[PDB]
Order: sequence, then structure tokens, then C-alpha cells
Amino acid sequence: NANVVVRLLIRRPECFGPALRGEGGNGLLAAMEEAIKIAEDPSRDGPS
Amino acid sequence: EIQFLRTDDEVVLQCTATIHKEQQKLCLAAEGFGNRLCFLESTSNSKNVPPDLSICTFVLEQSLSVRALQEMLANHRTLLYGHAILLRHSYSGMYLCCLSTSRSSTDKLAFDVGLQEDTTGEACWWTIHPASKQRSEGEKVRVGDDLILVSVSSERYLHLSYGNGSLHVDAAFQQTLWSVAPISSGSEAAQGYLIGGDVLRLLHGHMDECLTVPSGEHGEEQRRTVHYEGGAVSVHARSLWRLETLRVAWSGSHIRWGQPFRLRHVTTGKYLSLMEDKNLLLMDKEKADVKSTAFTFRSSKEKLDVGVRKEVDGMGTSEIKYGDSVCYIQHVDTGLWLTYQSVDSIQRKAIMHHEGHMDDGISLSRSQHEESRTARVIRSTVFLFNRFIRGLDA
Amino acid sequence: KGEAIRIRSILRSLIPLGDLVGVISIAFQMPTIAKDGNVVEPDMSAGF
Repeated sequence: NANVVVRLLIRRPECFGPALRGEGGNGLLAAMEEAIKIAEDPSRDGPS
Repeated sequence: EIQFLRTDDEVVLQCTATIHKEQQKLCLAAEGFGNRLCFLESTSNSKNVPPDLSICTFVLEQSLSVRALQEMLANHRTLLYGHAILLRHSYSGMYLCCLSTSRSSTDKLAFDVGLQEDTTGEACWWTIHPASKQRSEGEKVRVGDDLILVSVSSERYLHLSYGNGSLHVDAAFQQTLWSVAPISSGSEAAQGYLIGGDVLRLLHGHMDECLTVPSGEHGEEQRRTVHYEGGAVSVHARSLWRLETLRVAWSGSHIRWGQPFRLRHVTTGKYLSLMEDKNLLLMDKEKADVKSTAFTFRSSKEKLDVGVRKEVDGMGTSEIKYGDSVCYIQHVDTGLWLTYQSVDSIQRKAIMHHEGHMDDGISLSRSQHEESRTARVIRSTVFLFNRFIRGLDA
Repeated sequence: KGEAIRIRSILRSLIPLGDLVGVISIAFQMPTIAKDGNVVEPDMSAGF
């Protein structure tokens, strides 16, 4: 069940999020601090 | 009866590229010595720019089942979908593979596709999967069928990437449809007869003089002329010509009388052509138009009705024989005949004349694979070394 | 096992080691006692 899942999520790479998608994504770490930024900013975090 | 593609046959892998809302067919190409990385050269613009199929042709080595290949890696059939094929580059003799390295121009998952000396390892083997729902695993591979390839080692798809500024081939999980068109079949080839893509020598009636270019004095502007010389020139690499047909598919079929073809000097890479002054002159690949670079062999010098026969998808009849057959060459449009000046290391110039001399017979002598490969390597080294010298001079 | 080695290599291709190290290197903000004597509790449902 692990091999099938990894093959399917790698056949469809958009499952990995925009950061790890790889057509110009910033990266896992960069998205990590970006989500930190969003977490501190109230406008991007809540509906407002 | 629809043909089925098979090993020991020579094929080109074609993929479609949609640029400016227009589809351009491209064959997977890779120059053996030098750049191991594969690339694409246009095959849709054959009229304006000749395609170099010598680096686009591949040979199917073996088609083993998944179980058999796994077992043997642990240690004239018929293709079926679900097999793994071994593609060997006809010119270089090296095998297509996933290089396991990545330029990472788009993403980190995709790897580069190149050529490998050694077959051992799962990189060289590529599994054929049916890209059409009308095809199932175990079905016979069709000539007109469209294919998708999966690498055994990487489990990526042979993918043409539009994301790069230039069209590129990479092993990616995105899949791209690859159409494979036959060039020739080895079994049906007849020994001693001219076929498309051969490297050959144009030998005059006496065998003594051969059509060639001036000796190398480091100037292409003066190398561009063509004439007849004899002696060591016959065994040298300046008198080797490649007869390239005008059709992309079945280009390795037996050449027929009155068949349009283009001649390319192997050492210089320029294509034989006719200028407005009715004098032959070599010109570059980019501006080698079909209306200036196309010639036809004819059995008799007199104006027999050549006619038009519909081109067929097969090896065909062996109308021209090496040495035995006597050929007469003319331009397709003007119809003049290639002939000597009649004014003579003969160093007699060759001209394009309407009625031509009586002794304009040129036979055909086939060159060996080693000698053709040496000339190709010579040209590919001259180009690179001249680039290097020009860079140092700048 | 060839398949297992392959899956591990693919996973390392998906996730660079440096990104893992950086995300591990990112630290937390911890609650502090306010001036009245109450420890301000940063809501972790809105934080790392």
C-alpha cells in the first residue's frame, strides 16, 4: 500500500502542494516560514 | 496487411510540439561523441531545412518480458505492449538511458535522458506501454500506433518539456505521446544495392576520378566548390557523400530510378546545390532548399519518360546496384546533367549542362561503417575545435 | 530490494535534506508571564 500511494502521488505531483510541486515552488522550508508569516498576519489568516 | 514494428529494424522516435498553435514533429536526436545529452531537431520543415536523421535513427535490440529482464538483471520475435525495449543509437552504438543526473531546469524529480555505453542496469531498458485505449498489454505493436515510454530504473515517462525556453526531452512523471516511424528493416535489405542513408562515393566511368571538393586549406569558402580528382582522393575522406531521401519514414528503403534525394558532404556537412549561374556550389544546412538541393538518378542519358510512381511504405525493389549499375544524375527542376568541363590530380570542374557529354556515367561504391564514422567524427571535431579557437581569439 | 532502494531514492529526491534540517531548526515562541502575573498563552491552533 505504500508503493502504490507513492506512485500515484508522483504520477500526479500537484498533490504535494504548490511549494513542493516543483514548477517554480519556493520549497518546503520557504513555505514553512511563509506560513509562519501568514500565521502572524491577521488578514491572511482569518476571513476578515 | 498492416506491418508490425520489430527488432533489428531502424526507427525514429517522433514527438509533436505545439508552437504558435502549430504542430511541429521532432525526432529524438543525440550526437554520440561530445554531447551525451539528447535533443530534438525539426522534421516538419524538411522542405526548407533538411533533417539529420542519422542521429535520430535507433535500433531495437531486445524485447524481453518484465519477469525475464528482472531475473536476468538479478543474474526475431514480435513486439507486444508491456515489454521493455532496448534502443541502441545507430550512429554512436550507445543505448538510450536515464542519466540519473538532472539539470533541474523545471523540477527536481525529472532526470536527463542520454546515451550509455553499458547495457547493464535498469537505466538502458525502457518499457513500452500502449498510449491508445484500442491497445492492450500483449497486443502487437502497430506502425501507425502512438506510444508512451516508461524507464525501468526511474519509472518516469519520456517527456517533452514545454516549460523550458527551448523544447527539451526529460524523464518526467508527466507523459508525452511518442510516434515511431520505421526507417528500414535489416532482413529485407539486399546486399550490393543502394539504400537510403548510405555513405557512398561517386566514381566516374574509368573509376579513376571521383567527385570531391578542394583539399583543406582551412577555408570553407574555397572548400564550397566541387570537382573531380583522382588518386588518394578516392580512399580519402573528402569524397564521401550521404544520399538522404526526401521522406522521413522509410528513408532507408531501396533507392529507385528517378527518386529525389539530397547529397551531403560528410566531411564539410554542406549540401550539394545549384546556383543561378548553373554552377554547382556547396551551401549550408539552414538555406538548403529542396528546389536547389534535390537530384535524381536515371538509368539512361536520353530523355526517357521518368514518370511519377506513388511512393510506397516498404523497402521496395533494388533498382540500383553498387558498381554494376551505371547512374546518370540531374537536378530535379532544371533537368541539366552533371558533367565535366571537357577541359582538364585532374582537377576538372563539374558543371550542370543541358544535353551533357556522352561519358557522364558515374557508378556507386559503398563506404564502410568505420570510414563513414571517422568522417562524421572528423566533422563534429572540426566544428567544436573551430568554436574553441574562435572563443580564444575573441 | 531494488524497489525499496528506488522508493527511498525517490523520497530523497522529493525532500532535500537541507529543507528538513531548516524546518527542524525553526524554533517556537514560548508563553511568558505577563506583568500582572498571568502567563500569556499563545494559541497553538494559530501557531507553529
